Amino acid sequence: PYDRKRQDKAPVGLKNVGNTCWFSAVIQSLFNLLEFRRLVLNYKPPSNHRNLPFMRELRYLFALLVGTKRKYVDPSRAVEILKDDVSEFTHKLLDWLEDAFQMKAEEETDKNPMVELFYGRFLAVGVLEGKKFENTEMFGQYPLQVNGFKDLHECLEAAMIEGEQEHWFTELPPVLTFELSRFEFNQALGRPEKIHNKLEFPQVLYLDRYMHRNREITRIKREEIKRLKDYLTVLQQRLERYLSYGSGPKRFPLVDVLQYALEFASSKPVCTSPVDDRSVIHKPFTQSRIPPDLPMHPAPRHITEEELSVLESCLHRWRTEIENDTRDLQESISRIHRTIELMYSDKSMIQVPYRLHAVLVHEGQANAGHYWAYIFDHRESRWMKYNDIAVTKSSWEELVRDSFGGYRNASAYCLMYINDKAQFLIQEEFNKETPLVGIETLPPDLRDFVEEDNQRFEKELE
Amino acid sequence: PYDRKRQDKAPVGLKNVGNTCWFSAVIQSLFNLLEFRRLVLNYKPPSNRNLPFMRELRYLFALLVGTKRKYVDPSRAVEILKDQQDVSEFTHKLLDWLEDAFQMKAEEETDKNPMVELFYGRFLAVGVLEGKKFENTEMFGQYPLQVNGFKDLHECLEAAMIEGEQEHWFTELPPVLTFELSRFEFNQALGRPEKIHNKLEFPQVLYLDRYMHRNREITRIKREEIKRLKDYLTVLQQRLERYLSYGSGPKRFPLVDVLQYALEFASSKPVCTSPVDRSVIHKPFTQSRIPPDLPMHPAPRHITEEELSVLESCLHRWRTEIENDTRDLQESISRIHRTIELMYSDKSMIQVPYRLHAVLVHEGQANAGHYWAYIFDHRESRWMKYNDIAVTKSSWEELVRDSFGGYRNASAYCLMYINDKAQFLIQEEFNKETGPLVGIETLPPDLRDFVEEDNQRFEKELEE
Amino acid sequence: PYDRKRQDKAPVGLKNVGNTCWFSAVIQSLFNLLEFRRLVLNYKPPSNRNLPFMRELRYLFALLVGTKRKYVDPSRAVEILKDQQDVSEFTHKLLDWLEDAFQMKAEEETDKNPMVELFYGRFLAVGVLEGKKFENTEMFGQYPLQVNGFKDLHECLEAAMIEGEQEHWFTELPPVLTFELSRFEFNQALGRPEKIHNKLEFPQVLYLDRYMHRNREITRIKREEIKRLKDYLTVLQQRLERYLSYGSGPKRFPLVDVLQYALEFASSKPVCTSPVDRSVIHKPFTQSRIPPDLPMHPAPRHITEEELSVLESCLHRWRTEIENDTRDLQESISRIHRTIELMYSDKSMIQVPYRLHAVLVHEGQANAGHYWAYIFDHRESRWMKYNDIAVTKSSWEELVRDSFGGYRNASAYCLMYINDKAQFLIQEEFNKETGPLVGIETLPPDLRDFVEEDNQRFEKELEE
Amino acid sequence: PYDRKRQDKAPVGLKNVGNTCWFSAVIQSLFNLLEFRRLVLNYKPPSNHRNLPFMRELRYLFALLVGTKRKYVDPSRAVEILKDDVSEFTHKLLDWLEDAFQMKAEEETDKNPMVELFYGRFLAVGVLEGKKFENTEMFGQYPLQVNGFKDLHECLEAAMIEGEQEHWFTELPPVLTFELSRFEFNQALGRPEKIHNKLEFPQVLYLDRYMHRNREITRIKREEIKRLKDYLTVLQQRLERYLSYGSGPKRFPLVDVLQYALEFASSKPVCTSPVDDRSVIHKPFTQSRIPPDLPMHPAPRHITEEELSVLESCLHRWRTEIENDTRDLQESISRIHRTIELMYSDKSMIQVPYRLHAVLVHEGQANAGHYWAYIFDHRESRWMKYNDIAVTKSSWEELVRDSFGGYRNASAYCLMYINDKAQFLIQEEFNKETPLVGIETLPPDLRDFVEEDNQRFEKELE
Repeated sequence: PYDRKRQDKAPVGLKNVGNTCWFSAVIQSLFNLLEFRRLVLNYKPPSNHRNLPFMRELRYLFALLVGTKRKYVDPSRAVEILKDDVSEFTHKLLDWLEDAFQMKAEEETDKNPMVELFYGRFLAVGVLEGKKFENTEMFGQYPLQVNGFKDLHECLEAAMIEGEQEHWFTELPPVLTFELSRFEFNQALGRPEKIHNKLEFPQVLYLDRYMHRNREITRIKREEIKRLKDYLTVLQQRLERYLSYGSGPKRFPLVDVLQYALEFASSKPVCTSPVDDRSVIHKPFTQSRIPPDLPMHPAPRHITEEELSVLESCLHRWRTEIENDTRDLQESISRIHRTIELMYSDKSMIQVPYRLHAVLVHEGQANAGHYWAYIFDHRESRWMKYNDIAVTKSSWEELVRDSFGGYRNASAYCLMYINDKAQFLIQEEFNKETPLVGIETLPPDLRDFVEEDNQRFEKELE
Repeated sequence: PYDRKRQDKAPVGLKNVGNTCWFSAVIQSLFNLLEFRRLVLNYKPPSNRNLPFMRELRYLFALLVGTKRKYVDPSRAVEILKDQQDVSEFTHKLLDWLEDAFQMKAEEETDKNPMVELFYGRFLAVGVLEGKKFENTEMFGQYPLQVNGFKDLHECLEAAMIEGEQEHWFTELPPVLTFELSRFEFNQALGRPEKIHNKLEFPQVLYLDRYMHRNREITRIKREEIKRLKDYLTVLQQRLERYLSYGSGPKRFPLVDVLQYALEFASSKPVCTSPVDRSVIHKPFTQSRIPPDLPMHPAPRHITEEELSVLESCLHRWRTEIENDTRDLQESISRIHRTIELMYSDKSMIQVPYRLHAVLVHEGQANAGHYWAYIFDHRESRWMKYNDIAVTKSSWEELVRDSFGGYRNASAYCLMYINDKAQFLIQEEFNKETGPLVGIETLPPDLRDFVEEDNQRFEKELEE
Repeated sequence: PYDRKRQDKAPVGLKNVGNTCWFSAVIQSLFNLLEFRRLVLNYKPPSNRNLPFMRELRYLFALLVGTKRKYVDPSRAVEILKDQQDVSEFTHKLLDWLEDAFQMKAEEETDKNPMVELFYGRFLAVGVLEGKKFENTEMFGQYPLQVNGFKDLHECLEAAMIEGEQEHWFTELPPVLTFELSRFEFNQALGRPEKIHNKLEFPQVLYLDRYMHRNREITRIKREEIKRLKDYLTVLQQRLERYLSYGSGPKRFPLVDVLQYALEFASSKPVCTSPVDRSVIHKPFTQSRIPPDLPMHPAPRHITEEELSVLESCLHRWRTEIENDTRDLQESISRIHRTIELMYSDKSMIQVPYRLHAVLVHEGQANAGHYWAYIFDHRESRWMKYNDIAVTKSSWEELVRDSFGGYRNASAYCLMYINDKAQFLIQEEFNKETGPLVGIETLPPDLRDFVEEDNQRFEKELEE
Repeated sequence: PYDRKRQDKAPVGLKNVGNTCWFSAVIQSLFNLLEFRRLVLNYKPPSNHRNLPFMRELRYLFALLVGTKRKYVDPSRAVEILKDDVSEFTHKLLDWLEDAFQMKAEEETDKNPMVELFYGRFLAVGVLEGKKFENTEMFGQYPLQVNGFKDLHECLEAAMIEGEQEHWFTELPPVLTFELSRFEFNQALGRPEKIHNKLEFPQVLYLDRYMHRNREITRIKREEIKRLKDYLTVLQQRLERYLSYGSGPKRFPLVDVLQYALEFASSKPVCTSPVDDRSVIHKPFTQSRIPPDLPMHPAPRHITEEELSVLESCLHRWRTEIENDTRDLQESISRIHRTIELMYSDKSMIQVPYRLHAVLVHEGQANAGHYWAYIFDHRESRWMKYNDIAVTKSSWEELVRDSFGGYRNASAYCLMYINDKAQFLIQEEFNKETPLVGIETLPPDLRDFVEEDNQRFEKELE
């Protein structure tokens, strides 16, 4: 009808019903992985228990979003089916999908596609009882705590050390889902609050450092940064001694105090006590309106001339010494920061790259708040903001604004990377008359469904 | 009837109906003036729009004087004033009706409304606009004032009467003096007229001896003085700032601090190489746990021991001089402030006191906001917050918390002072049998019967 | 001789020689204790390093008692203490010499130095380290204290005596009680031990009834209480902060403010199109110069009049509820604070007063800084700042300005209290002819002749 | 001797004697213009009065700086000669040079090179007496006041309007010297102080807008920005109404107050009165450690259910409306700023470009402070910091740090641009055996001087 149409070659919106905004985010992100909807659109329950109605509804939904000419579709049928908190709410959906696909596998020798896609394996090391510890687990979504961390690697390197037992990556799923937990108990409020420390994550993540293959050097490098950090702090402490220099409560840069004392000393002395009161052509390097150097009250009274040379010598040589000291300390600090940055930049460490595919963001109170998600359109190679009906050509800058941290009252609660060395997640199969060719990516039952809905919409337009 | 009765010997509240919060403030403030209530209750129109409103108002007054219910309703009377509706005009119409009605009560000689005597007076002018002299007297009911950039009410009044270098002068002042305080000033950063929230101090008792023509010469002799004094004072302030914010560059520091810091930097032990690197009973005056004297890193590399004495001498004597200069300038500035405060403190200038009777306060946007009032209970000698139903034994501290501004969203938009040299405004006259007001006995018999009928109906309403 | 004489009946200053600013503070503070001066001036070594220093010290005392010069020089005596030099030890050595010398004045029975009685006492312990009990008594001259994160001196003493969940208890206390206040704490941001500049309040009079073993049961019963009380109080504070800093996001605002602002936003008139675009005598209660009611731009586009009453009702009742909640919680918190203050206020706990006699204060780096002292003149009942030559009638306000900290670079490093239940520390004994100390007549004849010779020499020095 | 040698192909330092730092700055900048030292090194006083000794000393100095193997030379002989405040001190030097070259011209028909290089002509318009005003002047160094100005063009456009008479450029010297005056009377101090507002200037300056040729449109454009500015402010005022919205003294963003009120309303109601008190596998999109939604004290007590839908509808629709309003206002403001930026970007306005050659900077008190200067080495195309002896390979970033404004207690007091369409200022003449070839750029007397000094230095090295 009026502005309800879907623009050509544009993403389909999801209707929000009863605060279902979280469902739209997770569903639009999972649909966007091409491999996943090729995996679920080609799904018929084997004839050979509540997973099947929801699953069929989800499949019908996927076809509608994929093929409809409507700006947005309604997930209400599928949303109502998931009946049995938002965490466990998503958990039930995922559980249903993994077990429903579990049923589909037949014959062979007793793996499900989804556990391939979202799960892997990781190691362990001895606990503090004097006994070595070795174990492996599925670790589907890796949780992370954003307590005083600046980037994602600080977060991971802390979430994997867990006391001086360290985990290590053995098997990596093609899609890697990180959780970012902003909830920390606030004493000043006496309630668990979402901390608003900004956390940086990159568009592409090199996971080579956290896998066991290179383990030998990573700690052999980790230790080093520790040493380096135990060095770096020293400099900082020394440098602050130059920037915040003072006996008492108020501290000023030492160069400033030296310069100001020298200016006071060289100021014209005032023996008198306080509280006793056409166009001119210009030379190229002359200073106009230079104020007359009459005495002002702050200058010293006695001013021995012999001493003045002492004061100038002492203070200027010391000020130059201090300037060079500070510049050397800052150069050293900067180069240490540089080495720490790029010590993982060697070619052996850049072998495994995971590209960011989705970020799910949440605003408001913990129990109830708005949810939306940024995803990557690979064809146009553009970021897209999905928020219920609205799907917009967002940019990585609006992405960083909403998702990163203490910007504009928002936070990213989940990151979804995909491996770049395995492109089958985005690949589309040959149509054989030219690939995915849109609507013709679905089996005939969905085809007739979407065509009937589109003809109904054409009648509705009048 | 449950928790709706009036506690014994307590003021009564006014029901808030259709945003009557402003009307409750104005009415409670005017009623608590005892002379006014006595003027209103003793009022009969000569049988031979104001008359309906006025009878409803006198009935309201009798009710609120003698009721047993915790709050009465002005709905009947408030409905009578019919013409984001403007409240200033609405407030004006009640006044206008009242003193026109009291004006209608004239007999004998043509001249003498009681009201105009109570709330208006007259004041002088002068003329310098065309070099032509100007002398005029006007009526100045409720003198307006602007609070922009003013600390106390005296500053505000001086500015409100100078009005360009034509000065006004007080000649006749009513016993009830009403000052308007207008904070509405156009904010450029918003393109809208905002209520500026500068704190404005007013006293519990105001002496206007400076402002009447009787002492006009002296105030003019004295005002000029403070100007000179002020023009002098700023000089000191300027120089004092030089000591407190001393620096060539963008960051400025107290000069004594820079001297002490530099000196103790020179005193520190030179450090080379830059960046590269039971219970012990205590003596009565011993420092405990002092840090060692290891040469820290920020210190001069080479110090001539002979030149260090030069440095100590000069910096110590300079720091002492600066300390003495700053303390002298501060004593001088404090002295000037004290003289400016006490300038009008002499006996000749302390003879017309005006006690603060009420203040009317506002909270919110100009067009639509909340209103309440603070009124002095003279018998118990306590401030009382009148806000709709709620009548409370407030304190002058909560007064300044709401009235002054800069505190929450509260502002004081009107100040009603009463003169102290005539207490007939608060006199309750005398009843011979009691050996004074004796509360409810003041009202006439018609109001008396009314209040008793309401009281008996409330009795019936209580039982259940 | 020009402006170097002592004004009549005035204290004398001490010359600063080779950084003796600390020595002047300690010496003026100890001398002004009258009992101490009387003990020192009446001292003869038994003829039958401390003896030279001590005679020089008694000569210094006599000079400064009876001189006519504005300041005497401790250079002779200060030179005697020979061993960025440490001052804590330097201060210790003088004490040590003094009470060893006074210890040498024993006759008859083996036991009883006057000094140790004056500056030391004894205190209990308890033991929980190994589950094994511990009871011990030590001598605790000049009890040390740490000022880290403490508001008053009672907090400081409680912390300095709990020392882990082993608590100390006072059994014998000297009439002169010296507390050390150590601000030296390692600053991580600088890698250096810095003097933390938290303000620390101390009173002019200290009641230690809580700290002696006599009332140990009750303080233990009461301390636990405040803990509970404190543990309760924080709860309220937590909840109160929720009202004052209410927000899901990074920016938090008072909840009453958000409610009022949102309500008055809904009240505003809807504005469409977004971005695209004589003297008038005043009535007594009229708003003047109110801004017009033009619909400004930030306002809801479409408002259902029926739903606006819902909105007004809910937001007004919620704002009133929040106001009452906040005022109730604030009254409760204030109540708890008052009870914690008055907990020790009962008569049983107010019986051992200690008047603040002196405070020794420091300014600058730990190793090298400036020292001066504040000492009470009991006769004139006024605080007096003793700083080298300069002796001034300071006030307790300048005291708190220098001693408390957080003010300039000043810190208070030692507190010397004296007991009030025995005034023999300030008694001047009696002279029969005068019908008391009568100033200089206290000193013995040798010191007397000395002071008179100096005075006559000063007479000769004056003439010119 | 020890570290006094000059590195090969490196700039020569100037010795500081008696606070001559300003002299080093001005002299090193004037020497750097190639044309100028080709103009003064080829100078002999005509045999045919104090200008000549100083001039010869300056010429000998130039040869020494140009040819010496010493790290730095002493200008003391030349500095002492200028005897007769720093403004007038520079004025005397310039005056001496202009008149000394004035003498050199012979025959012809009664122009001096220096007045060509540093001076030009500008126009005027009627004063406020009802009478038209037309005039022209030499205007050597154009003064400028940096009172509340962000860039150099705001400064120039204000210094040329001078009341609603406007100046206009008729003749432009190849080198253009601007003065930046930071001195303004400070009432809080009662003394003239150097204001520390940062002022931006560009590496290249298009002067096409301030010349008379295009005058007709420049005002025709100036007026427009005025209109645009008189429009732009409106939006800003409107936008602040959204960002700082409040009755009283404390004002918060309106979106924040709406969101917070909605959260409070939807919070669980508390009828009770205040102050009355292995590793688990993770679902990919589940939120771990979500805090339990137990009541907290701030929630409302009565909560009519019917009204709650009212509150949600009202507040969320209003919050979305406000968000869209603010985004539209910000888009409009940004595009207006863009048009104002690039309205002078048309090709007709980019015809005249002046490249920055030097900036002279000063720190400290007005009467006496340190002076140094940044210049452009065109051969290496690198910025260089000249500060007495030290000549260093500075960068435009250290340039912006010291020179621009309220960074690190420094200010630029003079700008020296050179025209780019006239490169003869940097061109060097053909040596004819290969151009300037360094030392061989000077006449033989200077040649023998520098060679003798270099041999003396070689003897001195031992």
